[PDB]
Amino acid sequence: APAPFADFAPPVRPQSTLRRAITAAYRRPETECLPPLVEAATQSKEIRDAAASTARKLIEALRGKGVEGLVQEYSLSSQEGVALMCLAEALLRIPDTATRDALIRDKIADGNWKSHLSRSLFVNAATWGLVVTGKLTSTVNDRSLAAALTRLISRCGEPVIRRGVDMAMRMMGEQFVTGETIREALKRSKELEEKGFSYSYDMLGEAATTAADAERYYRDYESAIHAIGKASAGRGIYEGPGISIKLSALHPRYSRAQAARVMGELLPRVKALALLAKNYDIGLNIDAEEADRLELSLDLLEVLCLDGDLSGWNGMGFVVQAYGKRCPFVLDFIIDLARRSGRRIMVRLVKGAYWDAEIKRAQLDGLADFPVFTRKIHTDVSYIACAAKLLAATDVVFPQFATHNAQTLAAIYHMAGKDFHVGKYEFQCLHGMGEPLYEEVVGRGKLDRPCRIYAPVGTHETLLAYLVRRLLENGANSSFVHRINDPKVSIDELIADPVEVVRAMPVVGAKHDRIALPAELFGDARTNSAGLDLSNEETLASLTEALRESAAMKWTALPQLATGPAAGETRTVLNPGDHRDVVGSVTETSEEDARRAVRLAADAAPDWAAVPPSERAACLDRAAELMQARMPTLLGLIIREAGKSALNAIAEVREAIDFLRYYAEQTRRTLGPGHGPLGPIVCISPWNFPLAIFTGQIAAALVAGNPVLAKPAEETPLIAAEGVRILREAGIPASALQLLPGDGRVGAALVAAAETAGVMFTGSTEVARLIQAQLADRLSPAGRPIPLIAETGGQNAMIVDSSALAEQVVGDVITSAFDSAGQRSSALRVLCLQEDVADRILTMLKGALHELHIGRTDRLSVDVGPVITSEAKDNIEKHIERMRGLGRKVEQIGLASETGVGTFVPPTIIELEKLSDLQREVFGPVLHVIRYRRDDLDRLVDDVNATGYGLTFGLHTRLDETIAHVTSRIKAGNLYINRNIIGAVVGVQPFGGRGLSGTGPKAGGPLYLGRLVTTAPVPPQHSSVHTDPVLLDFAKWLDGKGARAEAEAARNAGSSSALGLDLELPGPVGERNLYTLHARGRILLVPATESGLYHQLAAALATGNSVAIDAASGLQASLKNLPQTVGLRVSWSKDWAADGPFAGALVEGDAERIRAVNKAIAALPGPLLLVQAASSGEIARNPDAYCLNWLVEEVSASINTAAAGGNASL
Amino acid sequence: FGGRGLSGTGPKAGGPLYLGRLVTTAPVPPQHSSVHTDPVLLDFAKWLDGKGARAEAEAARNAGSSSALGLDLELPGPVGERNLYTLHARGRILLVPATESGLYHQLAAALA
Amino acid sequence: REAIDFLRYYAEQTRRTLGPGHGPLGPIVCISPWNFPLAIFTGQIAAALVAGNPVL
Ligand SMILES: Cc1cc2c(cc1C)N(C[C@H](O)[C@H](O)[C@H](O)COP(=O)(O)OP(=O)(O)OC[C@H]1O[C@@H](n3cnc4c(N)ncnc43)[C@H](O)[C@@H]1O)c1[nH]c(=O)[nH]c(=O)c1N2
Ligand SMILES: NC(=O)c1ccc[n+]([C@@H]2O[C@H](COP(=O)([O-])OP(=O)(O)OC[C@H]3O[C@@H](n4cnc5c(N)ncnc54)[C@H](O)[C@@H]3O)[C@@H](O)[C@H]2O)c1
Ligand SMILES: N[C@@H](CCC=O)C(=O)O
Ligand SMILES: [Mg+2]
Ligand SMILES: [Mg+2]
Repeated sequence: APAPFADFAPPVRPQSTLRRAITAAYRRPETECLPPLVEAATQSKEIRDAAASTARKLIEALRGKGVEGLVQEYSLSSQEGVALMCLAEALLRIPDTATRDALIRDKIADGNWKSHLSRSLFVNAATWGLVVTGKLTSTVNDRSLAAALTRLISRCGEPVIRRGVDMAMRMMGEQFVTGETIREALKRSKELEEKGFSYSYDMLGEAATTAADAERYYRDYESAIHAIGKASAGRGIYEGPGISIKLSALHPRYSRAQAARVMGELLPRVKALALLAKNYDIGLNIDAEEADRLELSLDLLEVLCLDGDLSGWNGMGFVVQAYGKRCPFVLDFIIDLARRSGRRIMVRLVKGAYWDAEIKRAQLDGLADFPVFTRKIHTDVSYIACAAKLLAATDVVFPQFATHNAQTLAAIYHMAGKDFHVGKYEFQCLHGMGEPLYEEVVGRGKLDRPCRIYAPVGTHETLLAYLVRRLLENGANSSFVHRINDPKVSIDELIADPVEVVRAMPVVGAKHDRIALPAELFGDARTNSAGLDLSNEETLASLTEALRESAAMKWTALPQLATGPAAGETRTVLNPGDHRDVVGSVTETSEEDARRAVRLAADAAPDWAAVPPSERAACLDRAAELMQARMPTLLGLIIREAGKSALNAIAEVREAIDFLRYYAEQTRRTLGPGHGPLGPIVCISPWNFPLAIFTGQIAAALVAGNPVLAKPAEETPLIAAEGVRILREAGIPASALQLLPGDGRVGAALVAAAETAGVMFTGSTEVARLIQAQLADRLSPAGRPIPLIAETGGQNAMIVDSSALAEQVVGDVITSAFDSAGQRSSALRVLCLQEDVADRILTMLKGALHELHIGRTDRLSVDVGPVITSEAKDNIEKHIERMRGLGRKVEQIGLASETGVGTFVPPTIIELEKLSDLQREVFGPVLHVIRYRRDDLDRLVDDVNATGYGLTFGLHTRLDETIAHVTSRIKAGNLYINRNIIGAVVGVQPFGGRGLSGTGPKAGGPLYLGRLVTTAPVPPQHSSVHTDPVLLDFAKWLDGKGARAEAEAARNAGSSSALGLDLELPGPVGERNLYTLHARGRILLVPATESGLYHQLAAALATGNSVAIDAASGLQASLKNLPQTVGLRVSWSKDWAADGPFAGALVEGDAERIRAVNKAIAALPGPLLLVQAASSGEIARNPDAYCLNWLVEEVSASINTAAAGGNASL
Repeated sequence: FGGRGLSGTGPKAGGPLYLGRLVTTAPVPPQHSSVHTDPVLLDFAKWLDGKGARAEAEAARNAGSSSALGLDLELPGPVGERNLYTLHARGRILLVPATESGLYHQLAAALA
Repeated sequence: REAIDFLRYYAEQTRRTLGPGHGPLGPIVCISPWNFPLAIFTGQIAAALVAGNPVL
């Protein structure tokens, strides 16, 4: 029985001094990195002057020697130019020239191009937009482009189409690639090889998603090596061509977390390719990728350079990125490795290609700092400093200075001095981009320094995949190539020496003023939680020890009453991944003590309510500091008690910290003496986020001034007990926070207790409905319903159309469906694939499914852990077997024998014929897949809505018309565009749904605390300038009927309503996070008096809703002669259960009438209804008798604006 | 410039729809498109689909896409002013059909 | 100024839109008011003309 965490994340090899110096610099503050780089990059005044002169000469030559020309000839707008290139791209998909030329001449030119061209013409328009305009738009306005294409064809006809086709053919066949195939690329390289250039070929292709795709990339590299080696014909590694490879192409799980697989499976493949490169004596360069792959790649480089089978060949090459803070230390390591191995490693120094993505990832992950610089000039200094280090080691490495920056080039040219021979070092550039500059460098007439051209090879399709990222290295406002074209930029500015510019700044190395450190994402509002970097070996080593220490601790959970711990029945808590691993002991609460706890809470309520809100919020902030400091220990407990992976446990602790700090800040923004607490609040939480959801509900209740009875899920009491311990340590009094471990009976006993003033429930819809029924019997002492927040299940869909990028879709689907073994309320349950792309995506998804490692979660290499109990496993497996029995195709990963000691369900994909094949939420790792024809998209959205759930929803498309359509028609609380549908972040994606998925208000949102006080405050930013027009028509009708006071109240409701609020919430770069307030739907109105009905109708209409009015009220004659606009929103209901689902209810009556109606409402099928009740006298006295906060629906939408390949804003 | 009701038929003088009224087949004006699809049009198209009125359902979806309803543009002008141009529904359209298919096409155009 | 602007605006709109399949209606009668006796006069006529129609 393996000891906990004994094999958590052992490194590939013991970390040498040189390796640890690399790791130490991973996230070093920018002000610490720059001073030594400035020192190393300094050159003499004579050299600086000579370099400036050379750089000026080069820039002058560049400025004194396509799409623009076409746009000019035909007077095309930008959209017309983009649309034309999209059309040319589509036309070039037609393989035969004569067939294409006839379609153009007889059909496309002669009008309806739509008629003749399952995929939008405009799927790649973001790329063509970059070509035409130099600007990147994340999504495509396909209606604008369709209009522009019709306009340009109808205006200019076949000639413009001809020119567009020829232009696109040249760009895609000759400019963006050296050739479509390696043979074609080789044939086209002869011309510049005769002029003194060399080549390194890049077979466009990165990121294998499946074993089969990695195998295809391997055979593509192997075949390219043969062709390059044959062509090289003994020219050797310096004069002759080489190949560049990306390691992520060669294995579908190239990551530190899968290091053992990488060394066991990827390394041999690289070795095989290297052996072939050695036999032909060509270069083989390992390209550099994301920052979290840098150190892993060094382990492969070390093994290859020490492998005797590769001896005698100096062609092994390796890229280092100067924008990275580790660059100089990586170079020290490589130079030393070259010395030890005797291999003259070819070192390609680049600035770096992933900058935008690195900024976003570090922000998302809450890490201490960025692994790259944030000011471009810093990268330039780093590049020059690293060049100095390389030029001092030309006996042991071969430096390759890959840059198009003439100032960088000139600085290095003079740095290297007058002694040169081929093989000492070289420059490099990209095909189709750098030849203008390097034709001023290569040859005896110029600077007589060689340049190797990096030559992309691939078909149009492969080309377009990552062409945006390629372009951005030269369109950004910071890019040299962009500046050298800007006539507003002088040569003097271009030849400015970055070393001296940085030296003379006030703070050397200061972070970019406009990029927030991850901790500062929310500015002055609150401190972002901090995560942990599972690619950092120091972090892994420290975490290994803390995790082991956490498993030695004697975790317990006890009934913690106001008077002290209570006795109860005690049992062990077992690790779901291995029942032999006892995590702790829980003592469960008797029903008697649960009732006693509520009485103690009631008697302590005044003392807690009297703690000022700012001091209550200070307790939450202190608790957040404590959880942040304790995160490693908390991780270990969550991993073992709840079966979570480390990555997911980190995110969970972060979320708990974020809840605490968010509700503390919301309190500081809102709560005052008139926002009185409800009283004792029962907080019932689910097992699956046993710290974060548990903490969030309790923290909210507490900071609003209510004492809390915390009832954690029976599966996960230990982390709950630790969260309560932390909150108490932070200053929450024991009387204000009591912990009552146990099962649903303890929850039910708490709900039923007379002094319970409010219930916060997160869990299954079915249990919420039992709680709703129990509360329907109850009124507060004031005669009003006991507030219930019930956040429940989902049946979450993602719709994918033919414009989406399969690899992105698969990654987001795998994460959304199978992260946490699907045990997230937000998890993807139904993937909907447009018919034309379904087979290809499904094949890739199945391939990716089989790369997942399922097992006990105390190993970093585990992707998917167990399900929480044998009962959950049995429930999920019954569903799978029923589906399989109906003949549905079922794909499942095979589980290792070691899973037998726990309760595991393999990730499973089930192909359904119709969405109706699914009945209720299956809370496990089970993805259902349906296919749809594009014309049936609207009906599909209907089908998604028809389940009655409304939690998370995803859409993958590049097309704005589809975004607008689907997002306007879907009815769900959390929407996600071009990203996964999980991991909603507090205050950024306020989380919670509608229908069967929740009552709201959303946790982690601004309306939440207001539900936990008797008088809701006005939340921050909560207002709308928009007035519902039906409300206005109703107010006019009231005035016409002589209901003057009611008409005034209706106008007031129209103004007070926040319907139409539309906000962007601060968050990470590369995402737009929106928060909007919409109508809830159809509100059930149960009036008693005419004036009550008018107030109810005003409240509902002002918040955009329709209504169903109780026909038993007898008030039909009070609504005679309604304007048709209002009548369309009004129905009368005799049988409420037939006319739903409703989305809320408004009730007027005395206490016993309210209780009776509340019981009738609870009995309605379907969603829990948020009911508000008032007496006729309260309606007369209190304009807010019905609070408009609870008559709107919150919607959060998160759009990945980097999905097109990069981040335009940055 | 131009109005509705008793003030005019449109299209507006000095605006992008004007020239299209003076030719037998109107061109697509500059910037004249919308990403929004009328939801009632979409419901109509689904109803037509249910009936097997396949050609009409297709014409309805195409009208839904080609409609510029919802266009919302800022026009270039002087500083210190924001000049906006938007396309809205006209109101209630009188439909004078002869045939069922004609009616479905007319409804599609009007709803879109 | 408005007359100049109509002329230049309808010219540009023509350059952005009109091709061989946008045939003219034929003779267009342009009836104008007294109160903008050059601007509205010119605008209606210019548009009709540039769309390919002779004007009365
Ligand atoms: C032959 C060859 C081969 C490769 C590469 C280039 C060449 C020529 N690249 C791409 C390379 O990393 C880089 O993006 C481009 O070459 C552009 O850099 P230049 O020095 O020519 O331009 P320039 O002098 O304009 O520098 C642009 C670069 O500055 C950096 N930058 C921009 N804004 C910044 C900011 N705010 N803060 C900090 N830094 C900022 C970025 O690195 C950006 O690419 C690469 N890249 C890679 O990562 N891995 C690889 O394997 C390769 N392979
Ligand atoms: N919408 C959300 O934010 C959200 C978040 C997490 C989980 N969930 C949902 O929670 C479910 C999984 O969590 P779970 O399995 O712990 O849920 P559950 O419904 O099984 O149990 C939830 C909690 O309610 C308690 N409980 C059970 N029966 C009760 C009763 N009769 N009276 C009072 N309390 C009772 C349990 O002890 C537990 O504390 C899923 O359906 C998931 O979708 C929703
Ligand atoms: N808010 C969580 C869902 C709660 C889990 O069940 C998420 O978005 O992953
Ligand atoms: Mg349960
Ligand atoms: Mg019910």
